[PDB]
Amino acid sequence: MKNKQHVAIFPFPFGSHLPPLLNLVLKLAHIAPNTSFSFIGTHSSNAFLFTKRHIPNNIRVFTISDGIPEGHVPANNPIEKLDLFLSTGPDNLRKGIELAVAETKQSVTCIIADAFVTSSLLVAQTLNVPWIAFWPNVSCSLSLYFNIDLIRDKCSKDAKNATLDFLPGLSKLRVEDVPQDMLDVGEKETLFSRTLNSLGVVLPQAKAVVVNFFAELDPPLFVKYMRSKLQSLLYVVPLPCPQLLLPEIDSNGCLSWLDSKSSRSVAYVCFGTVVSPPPQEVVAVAEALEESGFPFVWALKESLLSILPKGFVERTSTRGKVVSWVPQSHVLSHGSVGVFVTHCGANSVMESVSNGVPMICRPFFGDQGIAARVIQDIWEVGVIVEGKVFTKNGFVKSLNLILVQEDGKKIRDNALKVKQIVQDAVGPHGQAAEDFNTLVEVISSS
Ligand SMILES: COc1cc(-c2[o+]c3cc(O)cc(O)c3cc2O)cc(O)c1O
Repeated sequence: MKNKQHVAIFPFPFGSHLPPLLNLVLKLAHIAPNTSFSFIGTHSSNAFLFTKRHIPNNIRVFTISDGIPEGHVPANNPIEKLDLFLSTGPDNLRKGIELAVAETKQSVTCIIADAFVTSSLLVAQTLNVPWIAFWPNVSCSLSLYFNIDLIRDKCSKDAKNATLDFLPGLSKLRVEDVPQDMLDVGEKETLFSRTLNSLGVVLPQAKAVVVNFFAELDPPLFVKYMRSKLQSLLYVVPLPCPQLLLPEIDSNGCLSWLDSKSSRSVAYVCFGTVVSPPPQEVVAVAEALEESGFPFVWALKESLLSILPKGFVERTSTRGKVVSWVPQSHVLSHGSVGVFVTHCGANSVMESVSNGVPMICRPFFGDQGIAARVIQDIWEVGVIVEGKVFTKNGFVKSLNLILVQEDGKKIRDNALKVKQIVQDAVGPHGQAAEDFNTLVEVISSS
């Protein structure tokens, strides 16, 4: 009997949502080299992943519309392009299915999609095939989508520091930690935010939900709570497959520089690539790094070099690196790095906690505030920067706290404890090992 298994993959075709899903498909394609995997992206998303890379032959790439008609120029906000792609609907997706079916001569037996591509659930129901949701976001934020009415009711009536005790295992979460887009109603409501607010209804219809995180790092009551809301909640280790990482050159010379510093002494700063912070904070971050005296690697926009204080990069050159790019995963896995100043992106948090590096947190939007709260009040592996925004005096006090002071010994100790938990979790007898195989069997019997 010939193998007729054919998995259709629908990523959220944007930046940070692309590597973690290809990473999962790579592992799946390796353990099941007889099963066909059809990765369906846009021209820009496919150019992003598959340009340099070489992939196993049972993975095939197909192209659909980005939702941006030719001639049109999207505005400089990170939401429009997401909206335009989401507006393509299930018909654009089914076009990707057509390309897959025509190439493999196999009908689709299973679909794996990023949870945001909620239209792929519609496709899965039409084909009568199981729908598997991939969650590359902050894991703890899954619970929010099943209590939107309560969250909205509390965020309006109650104080901003009021706790969300109705969230099992996440009582530490506050009103001010809630993503703004699930509070926005009316004109400020986007197709992207309408999609995200549909998750509490969309997610339970999934055969399985695959969380790109370590099951042992989430509050047990949260995990249990989500298992009550979903048909299946699976965790698969977010650490890269050997096929994922691309051999890249240390052009800036970050690593060799880090070897010249002593253990846990360097501050690594990178506040995202999606949202640019207000120039006054950029000035404040620069001012704080200089006043502090600590060695630092600052991954900064090339376009933000002009708003930096005059002479800053030059006066700090003998103890600091201001660069356009860093091999972040390698930088965070270096012993010299003592603190990670982050916007709290799901991937950045993953990379920091798995390397025992404590974090100074300044969340900008989305689930980054959920991440920040967990880092500070739950895992206790870092702090939100004083005042929730970057200031010269506040950020220096955060740097001092984590890097050198005895008051931050608990946090540095917890950073090491969590790393050990991750190292054990990615082990052969961790949860994900059992869960990864559950996923393979779902695909096998699809
Ligand atoms: C990488 O592409 C983007 C992702 C996101 C994004 O927004 C979220 C918002 C939330 O409220 C909650 C989330 O979990 C998000 C995750 C994202 O990746 C937002 C953008 O403006 C983007 O451009």
